[PDB]
Amino acid sequence: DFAAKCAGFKTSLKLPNTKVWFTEHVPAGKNITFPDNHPTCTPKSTITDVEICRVAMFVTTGPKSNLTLEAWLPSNWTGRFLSTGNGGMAGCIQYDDVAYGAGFGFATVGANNGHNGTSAVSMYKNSGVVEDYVYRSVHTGTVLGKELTKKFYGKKHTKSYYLGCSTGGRQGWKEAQSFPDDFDGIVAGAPAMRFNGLQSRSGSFWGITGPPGAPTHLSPEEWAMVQKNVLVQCDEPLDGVADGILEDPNLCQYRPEALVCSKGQTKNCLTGPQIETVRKVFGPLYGNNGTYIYPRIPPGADQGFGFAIGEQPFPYSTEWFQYVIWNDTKWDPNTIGPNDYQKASEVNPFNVETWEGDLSKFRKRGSKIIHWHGLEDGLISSDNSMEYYNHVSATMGLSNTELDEFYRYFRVSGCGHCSGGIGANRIGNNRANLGGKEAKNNVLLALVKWVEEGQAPETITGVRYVNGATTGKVEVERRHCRYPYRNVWDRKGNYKNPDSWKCELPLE
Ligand SMILES: *[C@@H]1O[C@H](CO)[C@@H](O[C@@H]2O[C@H](CO)[C@@H](O[C@@H]3O[C@H](CO[C@H]4O[C@H](CO)[C@@H](O)[C@H](O[C@H]5O[C@H](CO)[C@@H](O)[C@H](O)[C@@H]5O)[C@@H]4O)[C@@H](O)[C@H](O)[C@@H]3O)[C@H](O)[C@H]2NC(C)=O)[C@H](O)[C@H]1NC(C)=O
Ligand SMILES: *[C@@H]1O[C@H](CO)[C@@H](O[C@@H]2O[C@H](CO)[C@@H](O[C@@H]3O[C@H](CO)[C@@H](O)[C@H](O)[C@@H]3O)[C@H](O)[C@H]2NC(C)=O)[C@H](O)[C@H]1NC(C)=O
Ligand SMILES: *[C@@H]1O[C@H](CO)[C@@H](O[C@@H]2O[C@H](CO)[C@@H](O[C@@H]3O[C@H](CO)[C@@H](O)[C@H](O)[C@@H]3O)[C@H](O)[C@H]2NC(C)=O)[C@H](O)[C@H]1NC(C)=O
Ligand SMILES: *[C@@H]1O[C@H](CO)[C@@H](O)[C@H](O)[C@H]1NC(C)=O
Ligand SMILES: [Ca+2]
Repeated sequence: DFAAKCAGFKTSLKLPNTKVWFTEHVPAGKNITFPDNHPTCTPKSTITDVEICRVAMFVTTGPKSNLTLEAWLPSNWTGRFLSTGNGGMAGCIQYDDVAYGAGFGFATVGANNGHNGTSAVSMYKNSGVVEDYVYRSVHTGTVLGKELTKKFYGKKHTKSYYLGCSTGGRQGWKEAQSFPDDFDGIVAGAPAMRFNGLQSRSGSFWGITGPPGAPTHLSPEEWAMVQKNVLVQCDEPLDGVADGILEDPNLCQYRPEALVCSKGQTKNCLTGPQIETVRKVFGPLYGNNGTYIYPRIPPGADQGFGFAIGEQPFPYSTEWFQYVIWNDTKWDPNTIGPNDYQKASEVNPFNVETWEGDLSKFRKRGSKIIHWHGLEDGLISSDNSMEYYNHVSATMGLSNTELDEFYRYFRVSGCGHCSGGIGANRIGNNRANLGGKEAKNNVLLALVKWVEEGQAPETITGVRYVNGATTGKVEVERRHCRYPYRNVWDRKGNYKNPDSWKCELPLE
């Protein structure tokens, strides 16, 4: 029986540099709490959908660096191995994603990126902790995960898969670029790739806006005004459907001078300095010697906008420059500029940038990757993901049709950072953004069908339930297009209906 196997697995499992804390039988529907998690970590608890054996481990990686790996092994095992990622600067095991994977019969694993808690203070004067964050945590979890999965069931895994979002998307791309043999399938959502450029980008907004009271700064009401005016200029005029959703933000070049202050002083208008701020926020970041750092935040990208651009400076970027790049807690985010952006690119710990165009090894072995990004994502720019696709195409010397074999990037209209947004956003990257449980409308199942049955996804279907609910009646559904296709409304059918839209890439 399964409970006897799980209890006895504790003593028998002797992996190298690995101390097994415990093995726990967890039946279907049981609520598992996480009391040893950091106060900042989320979630505090998760409901498992199926019977599993929850293995907990401590993996020492260096003299002063270590991981906390967990492996959730289901009783109704399909043969598939899965690995989860992390988010932001966090050392939090994403337990909802590990349980989500376990629910579909995957032997799922998840690690804490080399530290505990959302802060990156652990990285200060510690190369081993940074090394785990950049690549080694997810890699070591995958190698050890396969060995324990092999030893537990008494047979090797059929296929290896990855599912990650935000920082997880970067971690998935790190694997596709530098560790191609680890995974057969990868889902990389809203990737934090070009990571040093992203922290440079996120840090620069404070330097542009300044603190509240300053002439360059915009309040939450003034930013809300700007995003409404973005829809006036760019929503219906560019996609023909006034739904508050920009279907293709590439076509939108917003001009904030439409809201110029005719009055003597501001009230519900943009001053000269505020116009300068919006163009910099909706414009690219360059640096020393005219070098290109990171793209704009696209107009309409309201989801997760307040975190980076707010009343105080952005903590993740400040900590990155303080602890990792400059190695100084005295570093001031108020005086951020070109010299900081240049230094981050030159330091680039363990190639955390993750901007490698050559995916030959990944293609050669026959691995697949589904890349996706929400178009309302205001925390990480979707334009960055567009530029990576083109960087890969240019580096490898392969057209979009050749890339379709192994690499497809989907642009999800009306979807925020990983979850949320006001459009047909639920594509099944995690529980929070879960819609249907079919290949066409669940990206995890789409990845499985592509790797095993050879069904390459033409689109990925997202949904919005009534009143933006977790489940129920489907209000809006749209088949989101892969780059460089554009989703075009047919000018007759109901825009909520999938069949009214069409993915177009004009060649004649
Ligand atoms: C703060 O402290 C840290 C150390 O804790 C300092 O970080 C080092 O910064 C220096 C530059 O100031 C770097 O030295 C450079 O190294 C270059 C060699 O290639 C590395 O850097 C590349 C970036 O373009 C990177 O792509 C490459 O990655 C490859 O090797 C990795 C292992 O090293 C591997 O994991 C990857 O997968 C990949 O194969 C290399 O890391 C060289 O061309 C330069 O001339 C220069 O010598 C160090 O690399 C940095 N080391 C670390 C660990 O971050 C930092 O400078 C300190 N800052 C201050 C202000 O004091
Ligand atoms: C799984 O177990 C956990 C832990 O026992 C349960 O979490 C707890 O859920 C209750 C509500 O049922 C929470 O109480 C509420 O907390 C909020 C926020 O502080 C407060 O505003 C409410 O007034 C209420 O007190 C409790 O905080 C929460 N505890 C933890 C540690 O998360 C969870 O409900 C269980 N899940 C299921 C499906 O039963
Ligand atoms: C980072 O957080 C993780 C949890 O996410 C910590 O893991 C926990 O580590 C403690 C040891 O400090 C483990 O306690 C042990 O429990 C076993 C079983 O009851 C017992 O035999 C031991 O004597 C000990 O008390 C705990 O099991 C473990 N929890 C999990 C889920 O792995 C980790 O320690 C933290 N690391 C750092 C550096 O703070
Ligand atoms: C794990 O690493 C942290 C530093 O990142 C350190 O504080 C702790 O002592 C280490 N634990 C072990 C058992 O090596
Ligand atoms: Ca629209």
